[PDB]
Amino acid sequence: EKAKSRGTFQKLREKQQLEEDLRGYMSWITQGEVM
Amino acid sequence: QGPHMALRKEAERQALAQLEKAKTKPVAFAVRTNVGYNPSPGDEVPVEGVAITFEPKDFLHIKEKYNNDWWIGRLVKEGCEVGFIPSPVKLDSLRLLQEQ
Amino acid sequence: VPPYDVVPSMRPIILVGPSLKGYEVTDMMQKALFDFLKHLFDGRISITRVTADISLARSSLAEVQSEIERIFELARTLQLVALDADTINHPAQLSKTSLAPIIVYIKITSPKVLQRLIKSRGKSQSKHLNVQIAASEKLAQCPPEMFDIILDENQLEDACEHLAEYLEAYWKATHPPS
Repeated sequence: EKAKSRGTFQKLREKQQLEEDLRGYMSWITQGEVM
Repeated sequence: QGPHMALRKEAERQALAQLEKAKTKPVAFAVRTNVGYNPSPGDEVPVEGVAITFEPKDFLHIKEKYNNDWWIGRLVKEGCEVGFIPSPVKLDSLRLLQEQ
Repeated sequence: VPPYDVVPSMRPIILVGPSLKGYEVTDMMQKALFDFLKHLFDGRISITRVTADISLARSSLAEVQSEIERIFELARTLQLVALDADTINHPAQLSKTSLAPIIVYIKITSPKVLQRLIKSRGKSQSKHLNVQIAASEKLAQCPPEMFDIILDENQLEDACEHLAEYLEAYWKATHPPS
């Protein structure tokens, strides 16, 4: 509780969202290169 | 009365046969609506019951032209059939009767 | 004020504004989406490549209207129309003509990811950092209900589960059963 209310929730939410938005960004590339 | 029902009821079935014979006809031209409209009892509707309604910003795939006051076409919506589209001169006729 | 406007019988499918077009970022993002709708709806679509600016009714009136009437020809056989328009970056950019196309809005859910995609394109697109984020913001400033189809999905299949099913709900709206 001392961690999550301080700042540690947004460290694991952003980087899990910034990874799943990265693979979506890189899927928009890897189909554009093949087709 | 009896002399008025010989021609008025033989026009409803003749306009119903034209309405049934236009559903299989291909789509000629589609329009974009700007205002809203629903069918009323005094709108001189040729087949009383088979008219369609549109609100602002709707689409109407018009099949054919029945007369100078009603078009025949369908609503762009799941399951909707053909219907009586009021012409722009019919939409010009309906508003001026609200003043007179 | 005319109440009825002569629009095509089958609306042309078009997506614009995720990132300003005319770049390696936004166009290669859309080029993956044109590949999905080519073979999924093969035989019931007409996909074209648009050159002249159709937001004008630069090019004259005749070179644009002869391409607008080509869209009018592609609505006659009652099939889907798709446009690869390269300058469309606004909802009201295509609000004055008599086409009314389908506004598929690709939604980048996070603005910080775009400039990380920008640094993935080398240093060619790294010279064009803030200029893409202008209409990326302005399309994000436009209301989403003014659009038609919104794609906020990172993976291929989840943006394409909306991109196939929405027009399949739209095809059955245009075409009645016998």
